Amino acid sequence: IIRNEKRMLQEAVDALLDNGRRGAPVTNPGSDRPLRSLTDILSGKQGRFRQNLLGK
Amino acid sequence: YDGRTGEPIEGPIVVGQMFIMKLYHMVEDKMHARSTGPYSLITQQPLG
DNA sequence: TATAATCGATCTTTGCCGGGAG
DNA sequence: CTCCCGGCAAATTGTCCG
Repeated sequence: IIRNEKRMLQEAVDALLDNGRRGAPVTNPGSDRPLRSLTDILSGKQGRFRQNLLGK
Repeated sequence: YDGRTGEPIEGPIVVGQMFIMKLYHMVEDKMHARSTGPYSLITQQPLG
């Protein structure tokens, strides 16, 4: 039991920082939409850099 | 005949009846301007 | 807080860089 | 050494989105 809890804890940290990077993307219930993690916020066309930083 | 001068156009011009439609893109809808206004929650940049 | 109950359930583009196997 | 194979990262802009 403690082992299961520990591995679930890692996965919870992983989704928080970069969701979808490793394993199934964490989703809100009854939606297929992956939750938007910190990595998703920073990066991409929609990310912090190319959206609010290099242009406004 | 040019209505400004009264003089003819120096050449014969094609004239006739054409069917022309007014499309859904009208200035009244698209003209927009902003000095200052609403800002976004996280970014504090103007809304779109 | 008391019959007993003991292993889950969906699936269909191109370019680059690192790795294991032959 | 030399080479596929898989895993990961990319894929135009304003408007709009009723």
